[PDB]
Amino acid sequence: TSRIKKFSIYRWDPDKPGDKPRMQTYEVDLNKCGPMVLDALIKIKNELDSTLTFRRSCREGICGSCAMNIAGGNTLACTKKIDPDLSKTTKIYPLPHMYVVKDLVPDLSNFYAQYKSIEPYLKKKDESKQGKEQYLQSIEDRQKLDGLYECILCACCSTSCPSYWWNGDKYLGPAVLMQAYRWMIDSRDDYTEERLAQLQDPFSLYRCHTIMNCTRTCPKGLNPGKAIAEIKKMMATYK
Amino acid sequence: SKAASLHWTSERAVSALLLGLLPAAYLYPGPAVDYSLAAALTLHGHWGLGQVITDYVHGDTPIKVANTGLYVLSAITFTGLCYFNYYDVGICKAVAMLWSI
Amino acid sequence: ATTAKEEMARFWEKNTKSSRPLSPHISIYKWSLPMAMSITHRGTGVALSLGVSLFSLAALLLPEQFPHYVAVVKSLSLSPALIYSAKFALVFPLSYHTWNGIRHLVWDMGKGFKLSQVEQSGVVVLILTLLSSAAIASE
Amino acid sequence: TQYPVVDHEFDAVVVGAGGAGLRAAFGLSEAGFNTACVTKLFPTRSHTVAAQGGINAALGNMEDDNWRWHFYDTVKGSDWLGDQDAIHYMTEQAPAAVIELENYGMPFSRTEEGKIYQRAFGGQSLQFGKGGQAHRCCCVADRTGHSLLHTLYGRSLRYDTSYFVEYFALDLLMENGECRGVIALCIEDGTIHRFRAKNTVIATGGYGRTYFSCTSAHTSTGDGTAMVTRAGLPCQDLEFVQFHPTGIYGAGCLITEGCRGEGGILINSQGERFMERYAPVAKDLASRDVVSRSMTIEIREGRGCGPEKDHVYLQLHHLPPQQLATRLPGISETAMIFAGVDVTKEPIPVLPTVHYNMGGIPTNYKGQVITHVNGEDKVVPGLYACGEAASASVHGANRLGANSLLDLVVFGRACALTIAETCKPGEPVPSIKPNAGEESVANLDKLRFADGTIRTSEARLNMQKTMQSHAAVFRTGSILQEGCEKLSQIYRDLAHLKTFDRGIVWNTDLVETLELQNLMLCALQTIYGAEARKESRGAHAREDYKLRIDEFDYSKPLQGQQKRPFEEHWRKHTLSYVDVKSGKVTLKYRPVIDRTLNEEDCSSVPPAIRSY
Ligand SMILES: *Cc1cc2c(cc1C)nc1c(=O)[nH]c(=O)nc-1n2C[C@H](O)[C@H](O)[C@H](O)COP(=O)(O)OP(=O)(O)OC[C@H]1O[C@@H](n2cnc3c(N)ncnc32)[C@H](O)[C@@H]1O
Ligand SMILES: CCCCCCO[C@@H]1O[C@H](CO)[C@@H](O)[C@H](O)[C@H]1O
Ligand SMILES: O=C([O-])[C@H](O)C=C([O-])O
Ligand code: SF4
Ligand code: F3S
Ligand code: FES
Ligand SMILES: [K+]
Ligand SMILES: [K+]
Repeated sequence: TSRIKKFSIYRWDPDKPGDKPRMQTYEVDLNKCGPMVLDALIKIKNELDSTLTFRRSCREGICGSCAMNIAGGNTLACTKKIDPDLSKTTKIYPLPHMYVVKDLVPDLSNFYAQYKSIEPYLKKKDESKQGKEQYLQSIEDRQKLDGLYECILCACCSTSCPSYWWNGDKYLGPAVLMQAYRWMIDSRDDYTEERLAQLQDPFSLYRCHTIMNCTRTCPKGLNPGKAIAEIKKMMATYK
Repeated sequence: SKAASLHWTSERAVSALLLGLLPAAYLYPGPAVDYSLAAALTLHGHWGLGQVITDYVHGDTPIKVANTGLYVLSAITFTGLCYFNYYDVGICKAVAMLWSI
Repeated sequence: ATTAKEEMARFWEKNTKSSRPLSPHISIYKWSLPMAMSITHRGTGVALSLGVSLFSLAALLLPEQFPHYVAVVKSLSLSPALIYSAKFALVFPLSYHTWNGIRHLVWDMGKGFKLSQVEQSGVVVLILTLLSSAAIASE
Repeated sequence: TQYPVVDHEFDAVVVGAGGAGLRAAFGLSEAGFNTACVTKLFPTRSHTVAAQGGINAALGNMEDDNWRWHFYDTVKGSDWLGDQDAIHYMTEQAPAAVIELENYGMPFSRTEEGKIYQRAFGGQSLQFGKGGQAHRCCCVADRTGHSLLHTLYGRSLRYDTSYFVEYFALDLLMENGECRGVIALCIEDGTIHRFRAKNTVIATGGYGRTYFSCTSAHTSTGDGTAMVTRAGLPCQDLEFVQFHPTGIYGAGCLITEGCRGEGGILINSQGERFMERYAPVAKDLASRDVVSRSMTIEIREGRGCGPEKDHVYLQLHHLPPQQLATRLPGISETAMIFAGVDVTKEPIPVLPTVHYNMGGIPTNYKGQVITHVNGEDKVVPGLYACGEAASASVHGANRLGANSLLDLVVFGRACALTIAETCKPGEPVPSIKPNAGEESVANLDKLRFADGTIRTSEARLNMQKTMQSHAAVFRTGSILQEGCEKLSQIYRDLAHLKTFDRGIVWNTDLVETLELQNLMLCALQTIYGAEARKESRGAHAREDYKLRIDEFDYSKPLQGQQKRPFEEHWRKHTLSYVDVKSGKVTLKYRPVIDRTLNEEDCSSVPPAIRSY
């Protein structure tokens, strides 16, 4: 016996540019497939259509490669359970409002350039002693980084944000802003004032209107929306 | 150099003000509240529609045209409200009258 | 290497002149209550502003003053149920915007960010909006 | 002419952007070299990002320590197949290497004094094995690799290194036995690129995907190892495959050995803490080869858990929930997602799972790739290797947990230091023939248009199931021989491959077929090397040859013993070669290096009986 589940997936081939984006339906026997959506995608590519294209690497939700939109929400295919209701067809699309390179693969180069622009690395006023001894950090100051350093840069949150959809050329987005915050509150970093000064323009930080799609969709359970609110408070009170 | 955070702070301060004017309109109807509302409603509204323009209008020319028209609308709006407060019954009383229907 | 600014310029130059489609968004994204309440806050804010601007404009352009128009409506002896309904519809967007505006100021102070708190504060705002509007429309 | 070629000139090219590649690439840029880093994945997606337990260094933050005690644990752990000059370099350089990462901002967990927190880990001791459990595994809760890779990536953004992301390296450009660069496919637009350079560093990771069940990423396909094999150079010790004691049952996801370091214990269907019987002293913190074999015997003997009696249990619920949340938050989440287990209430179902490759491209302790001709090691001009793709060999026949992340930053830095002391930036770029790399392009085109009878996924599954059933935890001659013959037939049948995507932009059907050719070259060398090695040492266990065979019988006094000739013992590294057209494997052997870098400061450790 079998339990046939249907998946409708977004297709577009840059080598046949003129054929408009379309949805293709595939039938998969859940009794012969792993429990996650990525398992079904790999089973389709291995047994039904090897032209189906998507990014993946770790299969355990840590690398951030397989982010896409499943059943209307952004998430990691490798940790998203297949819905076993056989009467419903699960729809799969690329991360929203992104240029499609091919099928489920988006161009993330602007997302990565935004990340580089906030200088995500430790800066001290005098770095000449680097490498000589461990810098000290108390348990209490280290605890301030929990909920911030775990980000896997999957872009699920920024691509679920309507402000990022309309102004992603100049709004940095939830993922990048939360990492700016992770460097602002690290006790070993000496450039907090300059990090905040970088956001003094109308777009970088201020296009956020607290919609909160970012925190709802994060596969790691983090809260970029709360981190953005903490930066806005610092921006308002620093000298 | 802190124009953006300053603007964000002013926007919240004015929102707070409007919040207080509502109760004050009910407890102390009169010219002070009437003109205060005229200014706060105009400023809160100006900045608010200003955020809407920033979010949805793109292109150097379209943005300048939009923001110029917004200034005109806010000007006419503050004028009309002040005019209504000077020559007519005023905001508080108008609301009480409308509710007596 | 390339600076972050040069990478962003190359990204736009390359994609705007390419054949790549833009993946769907608003048409396929699943809605939630907080998402719907967020665009409604904007919608009510804009409606309220247009309202104040029209009023202000009517003050400057109408022939008669306010009391005259109030008297004319009263003279029609409209159904009080219809009047009640009209008052509800007028105050509803203002009540909604005010209560949700307060919810926004509390976020600006950094509070109420857990997902469960976001959902609960949202439902509280809908309840307060309905209770306020019902109470005010009856007076 | 069907594929336009783009040429680039650099002082140095690094292939790989995991922990080893990034450290080597910005290490070269910080020394003034105009450097390129070519990687098939965006950097932070590399397998390094999945590492959990930690990185070892004798910082002495929890108790007094000595790097020479770490040196001793590593040599004994390697079952004397490790080269002691490289192990000396890595353990002595460890404290400085971990301090460098913390000063880059890596968010290590902390002690009450504000220093880096270190946990216990398997096979590490104080006082040259005589003094009890060491606590030298530095960590960021149980997400140490994720933090190390993200910290190194952020630091790389401060230099002028040129990154070529989503570029797939196809082959080395060799001329006169010297490497002069690499040729690659740009996945985003289908173009072929030739990176010319005076020095090339291979940091491409392992090949755990040659098996059916592994903790490895889908991208760990031995690509750099296969490039070296295709250039006619030898690979080393590929038969030594590490099975990690605890991959989660079913999915295969890793569950950190840090669980046992923090107090967790393994139990069988009768509730017995069985490691007390197999390793009376070290118990659940014995070396990986010993714990994996013990678990396998428990299951073979009928004490496995679950409806199929095919796995065992890792118990953490006797530990305080605050400790599980502070030290093991990542595996707590993974256990729930993949096995539906709440670790504060029930045990995690686990079993030995392929995890890491001790073998790889042979190098000396400075990171230079070597070959072996007429009994002498000889450096390959302009070629370096570091990380899991290399065999330095600091790990020998069994790697100690938390020694790989250390190997990545110590040897990634060493390749850069060695090039800086050998060359200067801007020297002239070596020339290559106008058609250099054409065979790589011809092979790519052949696969792109393949129209046979066996699709790539069918051949890959065939290879994976053969390795899983013929080269597992316990092996034997007749079973290894049948696996050798089955793999050799699958290799000849690649001539019948069938692909379907005929495009060139993001053709993953084609990229996965190139990866299958790379995996098969790694698989053949692994199983033929295993079949030839008639002894048991570290991770290689033969039921037909149960004893370790050294040049002397070290379980007896050496006085009056007759030393076995090189050809009659097994304490030597396996060197493997493959004729790519036929798939025929040839094996040769080279000596293990027992000398350290300074006998006076760190003495060589002679072979001894190895027990935990
Ligand atoms: C699998 C695993 C391993 C592991 C671990 C947990 C898991 C789930 N936890 C560890 C720990 O806590 N402590 C430790 O000491 N080791 C641990 N390990 C083992 C260790 O993580 C690995 O040995 C190590 O991370 C190796 O990294 P390395 O730098 O050698 O490489 P990689 O991260 O796998 O990255 C490979 C890079 O090479 C590029 N590549 C590969 N092929 C190509 C081609 N053809 N062309 C261009 N680039 C290529 C990849 O893109 C990648 O960047
Ligand atoms: C027209 C009114 C729109 C209301 C849409 C409600 O939408 C529902 O909201 C809840 C709570 O956020 C979510 O958990 C559901 O997944 C979502 O479908
Ligand atoms: O158990 C782990 O965290 C681990 O898998 C570490 C080594 O070193 O490989
Ligand atoms: S905050 Fe969450 S959703 Fe956003 S990039 Fe990081 S892990 Fe992905
Ligand atoms: S969804 Fe967007 S508007 Fe702000 S709260 Fe999250 S970044
Ligand atoms: S494949 Fe790594 S996050 Fe899904
Ligand atoms: K700081
Ligand atoms: K190796």
